[PDB]
Amino acid sequence: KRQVASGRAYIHASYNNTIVTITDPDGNPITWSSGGVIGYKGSRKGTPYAAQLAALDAAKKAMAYGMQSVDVIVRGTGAGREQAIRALQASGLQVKSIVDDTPVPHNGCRPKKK
Amino acid sequence: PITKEEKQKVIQEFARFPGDTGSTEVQVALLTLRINRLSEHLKVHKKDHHSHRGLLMMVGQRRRLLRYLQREDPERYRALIEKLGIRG
Amino acid sequence: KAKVKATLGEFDLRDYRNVEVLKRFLSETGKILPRRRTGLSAKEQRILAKTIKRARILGLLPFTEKLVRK
Amino acid sequence: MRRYEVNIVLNPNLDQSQLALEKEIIQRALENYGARVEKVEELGLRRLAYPIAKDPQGYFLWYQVEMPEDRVNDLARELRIRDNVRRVMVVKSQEPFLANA
Amino acid sequence: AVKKFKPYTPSRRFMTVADFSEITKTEPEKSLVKPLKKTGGRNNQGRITVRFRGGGHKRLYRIIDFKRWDKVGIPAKVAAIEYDPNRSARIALLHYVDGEKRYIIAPDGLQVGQQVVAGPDAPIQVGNALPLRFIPVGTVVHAVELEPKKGAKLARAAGTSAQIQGREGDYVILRLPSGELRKVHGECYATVGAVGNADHKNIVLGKAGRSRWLGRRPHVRGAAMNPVDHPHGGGEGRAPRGRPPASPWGWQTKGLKTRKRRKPSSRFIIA
RNA sequence: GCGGUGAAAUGCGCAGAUACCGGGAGGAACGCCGAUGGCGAAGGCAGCCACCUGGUCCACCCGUGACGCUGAGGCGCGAAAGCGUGGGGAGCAAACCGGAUUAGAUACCCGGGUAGUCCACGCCCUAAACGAUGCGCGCUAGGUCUCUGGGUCUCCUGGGGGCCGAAGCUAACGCGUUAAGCGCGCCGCCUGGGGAGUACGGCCGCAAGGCUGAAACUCAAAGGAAUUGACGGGGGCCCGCACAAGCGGUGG
RNA sequence: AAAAUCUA
Ligand SMILES: [Mg+2]
Ligand SMILES: [Mg+2]
Ligand SMILES: [Mg+2]
Ligand SMILES: [Mg+2]
Ligand SMILES: [Mg+2]
Ligand SMILES: [Mg+2]
Ligand SMILES: [Mg+2]
Ligand SMILES: [Mg+2]
Ligand SMILES: [Mg+2]
Ligand SMILES: [Mg+2]
Ligand SMILES: [Mg+2]
Ligand SMILES: [Mg+2]
Ligand SMILES: [Mg+2]
Ligand SMILES: [Mg+2]
Ligand SMILES: [Mg+2]
Ligand SMILES: [Mg+2]
Ligand SMILES: [Mg+2]
Ligand SMILES: [Mg+2]
Ligand SMILES: [Mg+2]
Ligand SMILES: [Mg+2]
Ligand SMILES: [Mg+2]
Ligand SMILES: [Mg+2]
Ligand SMILES: [Mg+2]
Ligand SMILES: [Mg+2]
Ligand SMILES: [Mg+2]
Ligand SMILES: [Mg+2]
Ligand SMILES: [Mg+2]
Ligand SMILES: [Mg+2]
Ligand SMILES: [Mg+2]
Ligand SMILES: [Mg+2]
Ligand SMILES: [Mg+2]
Ligand SMILES: [Mg+2]
Ligand SMILES: [Mg+2]
Ligand SMILES: [Mg+2]
Ligand SMILES: [Mg+2]
Ligand SMILES: [Mg+2]
Ligand SMILES: [Mg+2]
Ligand SMILES: [Mg+2]
Ligand SMILES: [Mg+2]
Ligand SMILES: [Mg+2]
Ligand SMILES: [Mg+2]
Ligand SMILES: [Mg+2]
Ligand SMILES: [Mg+2]
Ligand SMILES: [Mg+2]
Ligand SMILES: [Mg+2]
Ligand SMILES: [Mg+2]
Ligand SMILES: [Mg+2]
Ligand SMILES: [Mg+2]
Ligand SMILES: [Mg+2]
Ligand SMILES: [Mg+2]
Ligand SMILES: [Mg+2]
Ligand SMILES: [Mg+2]
Ligand SMILES: [Mg+2]
Ligand SMILES: [Mg+2]
Ligand SMILES: [Mg+2]
Ligand SMILES: [Mg+2]
Ligand SMILES: [Mg+2]
Ligand SMILES: [Mg+2]
Ligand SMILES: [Mg+2]
Ligand SMILES: [Mg+2]
Ligand SMILES: [Mg+2]
Ligand SMILES: [Mg+2]
Ligand SMILES: [Mg+2]
Ligand SMILES: [Mg+2]
Ligand SMILES: [Mg+2]
Ligand SMILES: [Mg+2]
Ligand SMILES: [Mg+2]
Ligand SMILES: [Mg+2]
Ligand SMILES: [Mg+2]
Ligand SMILES: [Mg+2]
Ligand SMILES: [Mg+2]
Ligand SMILES: [Mg+2]
Ligand SMILES: [Mg+2]
Ligand SMILES: [Mg+2]
Ligand SMILES: [Mg+2]
Ligand SMILES: [Mg+2]
Ligand SMILES: [Mg+2]
Ligand SMILES: [Mg+2]
Ligand SMILES: [Mg+2]
Ligand SMILES: [Mg+2]
Ligand SMILES: [Mg+2]
Ligand SMILES: [Mg+2]
Repeated sequence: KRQVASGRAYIHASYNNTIVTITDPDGNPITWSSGGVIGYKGSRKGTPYAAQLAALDAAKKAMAYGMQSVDVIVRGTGAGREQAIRALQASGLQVKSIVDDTPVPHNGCRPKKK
Repeated sequence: PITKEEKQKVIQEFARFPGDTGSTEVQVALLTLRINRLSEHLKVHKKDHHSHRGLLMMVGQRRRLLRYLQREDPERYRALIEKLGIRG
Repeated sequence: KAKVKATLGEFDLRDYRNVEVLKRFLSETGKILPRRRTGLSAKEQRILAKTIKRARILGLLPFTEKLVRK
Repeated sequence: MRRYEVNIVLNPNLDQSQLALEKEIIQRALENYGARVEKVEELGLRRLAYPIAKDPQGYFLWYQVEMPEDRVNDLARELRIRDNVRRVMVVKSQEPFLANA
Repeated sequence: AVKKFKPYTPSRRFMTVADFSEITKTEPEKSLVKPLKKTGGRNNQGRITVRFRGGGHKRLYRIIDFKRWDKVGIPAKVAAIEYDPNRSARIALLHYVDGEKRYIIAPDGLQVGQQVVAGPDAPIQVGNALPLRFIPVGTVVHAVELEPKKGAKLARAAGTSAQIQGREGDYVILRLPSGELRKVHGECYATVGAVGNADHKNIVLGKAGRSRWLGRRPHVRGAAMNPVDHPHGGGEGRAPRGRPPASPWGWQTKGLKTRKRRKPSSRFIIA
């Protein structure tokens, strides 16, 4: 909500789209971004370049709140998984640390058609 | 399972002489105990069926033993069936 | 790289509380490491993992820990 | 009669009085269902891996009794009744197998 | 389960009746201070207020201890399991060692000659009874109170039960037989377990008269009547509804919440 | 804005969705170990704990003394789907509705979604119920991998799981101490294709439907493995003004 | 996502 130096950054990277969001050290988001906030539509939203622009825009929004350092956390295996990180490198924000945390079942929920 | 002591209490009773751990009647009674216990086991585990197969095979084995015993000598058979209370 | 068995001497693999021995088997993910990396026998590996799950239930061992930087 | 190891985790954040209080109840149930105790050991407080009852810590006990094989189920159930009692796990004891001889 | 009948007559090939195996042998009810007279077919003004009640068969009302807490700590022996023509559930004669005999709604799986008690000290185990704030969360329960010290009124029918979902302040949460979740005061007593005669539902009345024996009178369709006597009273050649289906007095039957809105007790319910 | 796809649309979201955190409800299923792995007569069987229980194998060289094998009918088991009575219901998902694709699309793809999938008891009893190989015993080269048991253990000796292969067999393919080899015992079953697992009778079942089970008739073939070639919106290497890059043309 | 057919 308010203004903080340290914080976190989540990456929801699906196949049809990759979106990201910055948050306070607690868990409550400050601002966010996606392929859609870049104006792209369709498979253009899942594009790695779009993930780059989305992460850069998200960083640009985070810097407005005075964010400087951020612990990053990733999820999913979308075609923009690494580009979030890559954009967050020279984003102007301290990368501090990177963590994978892709949710995965121990076989329980039956999958869709595929 | 069954106790070793409980096993000996039977073996000693059915033996024709001490150390007869394998005689016909010995095996018949010995199997009959397991037939009874397993039968009672099925009386609460109706779902269980493999155990029930084992029961069928045990009963069959016992019946073969009774075949040979009855064929060899009907008198010792006459005593054994009476002491184990079968056929009816 | 390194076989896990050579790290420690003789020990109880059935013991489900010697966490300092059992921890060296799950890597930075909590994954029950494959037999080809721990270098154990079948009989050994099986009851090892079986006691491992027990240790997981007690809150001693972790089910799945988040991987670090990648 | 069968050799059994019993593991019981309890609330890490409570006074020693409540600790001994619950321990007493454990003793009670044990004697009540014919659990003749042996080498008992109090492992004390330890840091857990995953948070149990939204708590990263946990107190530990470790009995080792012998009793008729049946009620060892029901006994466990008795241990379940008390709210403060977190984990319960009875395990049939076995010979400590040897690794890396 | 249920007893059946060979079709040596129609209206009997379907008629089933519960096996009274759980009853301990007793035709005479505890003729002490438990039986009592009973009557009524319509309100105090001779008018009818409930349609289709009457006929029936004579019944001595068994007086039940629904407020079982006045004897705290005092144990009792499950003397008997009796029939009761006034409830779906079976009943249970318990002999308090105090000397006083009384009745309780018979819970499921209740052995005759069982130990049973009522108090906050009680062992959490079938038959016993105690305040809700003492029963471990996530337990079956029946014959629950509502407001404290006002007698049990929740779950008293055969097979019925409620589960405790959690605690909150001086209140506790129950999942009613209607599936409804609700706050009920912690001080309210309740008996642990579930109500017996679970096999009640499977009965088939079989024929007409069987209804009459229960007192249920013949029920005439609204659409069979005349426009004066009933809304649906079109009657002209098995005519369809005159739109839309509604009671003899006017209110629409299918889908119409009748629960008063600003009822205070609404502040304690959930779904 | 999300979601979704080959690209989209239907859908959801300023009535504040997506993404993130905390609190809680409920159901189904068991990640890593995990495997060419183990168990069972078959179907099948996977989190961990305890109780109950079957079958199975090693050692000792202890006991019984041919007590064995097969087994028509009978009897019990028998995936999934489906049926009954009463529960349960998160995910999935026939049917159905919508979107797209298309000449059409009652489909493949997408958004919704009910029986069902789950437990209790009871019925149904079919399958590519597959090793397409009935059971039991015995004789007939070795090499290697693996599960397990015993013994002072780079070896020796039992019991299972895979590959290569002596002889030999086979129509070829391929089998081959886990026979399709050489023998015996016994049960089941086949006699061209279609008609047809249909019809009638009988038995069973709540129904669906299952077990037995033909003929008239028609065809001069049906079928098995292998060879050769063409062929594929099969694969790999490779080529040509074939595409590409580029210059002018016709079609007007 | 596209390539439906080919009288004896
Ligand atoms: Mg997309
Ligand atoms: Mg895409
Ligand atoms: Mg993409
Ligand atoms: Mg998420
Ligand atoms: Mg998700
Ligand atoms: Mg999906
Ligand atoms: Mg014979
Ligand atoms: Mg008779
Ligand atoms: Mg031992
Ligand atoms: Mg009087
Ligand atoms: Mg009187
Ligand atoms: Mg009056
Ligand atoms: Mg009056
Ligand atoms: Mg009057
Ligand atoms: Mg009357
Ligand atoms: Mg008495
Ligand atoms: Mg519970
Ligand atoms: Mg009435
Ligand atoms: Mg009525
Ligand atoms: Mg009137
Ligand atoms: Mg009138
Ligand atoms: Mg009308
Ligand atoms: Mg009329
Ligand atoms: Mg009107
Ligand atoms: Mg309503
Ligand atoms: Mg009204
Ligand atoms: Mg009103
Ligand atoms: Mg529309
Ligand atoms: Mg939101
Ligand atoms: Mg949450
Ligand atoms: Mg936290
Ligand atoms: Mg549950
Ligand atoms: Mg077989
Ligand atoms: Mg066999
Ligand atoms: Mg066994
Ligand atoms: Mg046979
Ligand atoms: Mg089914
Ligand atoms: Mg149907
Ligand atoms: Mg459609
Ligand atoms: Mg077309
Ligand atoms: Mg169309
Ligand atoms: Mg057109
Ligand atoms: Mg059309
Ligand atoms: Mg239609
Ligand atoms: Mg059959
Ligand atoms: Mg066949
Ligand atoms: Mg064939
Ligand atoms: Mg060899
Ligand atoms: Mg060895
Ligand atoms: Mg030896
Ligand atoms: Mg050898
Ligand atoms: Mg030898
Ligand atoms: Mg030897
Ligand atoms: Mg060996
Ligand atoms: Mg082979
Ligand atoms: Mg082969
Ligand atoms: Mg071969
Ligand atoms: Mg040769
Ligand atoms: Mg030859
Ligand atoms: Mg070989
Ligand atoms: Mg023919
Ligand atoms: Mg034809
Ligand atoms: Mg034919
Ligand atoms: Mg048929
Ligand atoms: Mg027919
Ligand atoms: Mg005829
Ligand atoms: Mg006949
Ligand atoms: Mg059909
Ligand atoms: Mg059919
Ligand atoms: Mg014929
Ligand atoms: Mg004929
Ligand atoms: Mg061919
Ligand atoms: Mg060109
Ligand atoms: Mg030019
Ligand atoms: Mg020119
Ligand atoms: Mg031109
Ligand atoms: Mg020209
Ligand atoms: Mg021209
Ligand atoms: Mg055509
Ligand atoms: Mg044609
Ligand atoms: Mg042609
Ligand atoms: Mg034509």
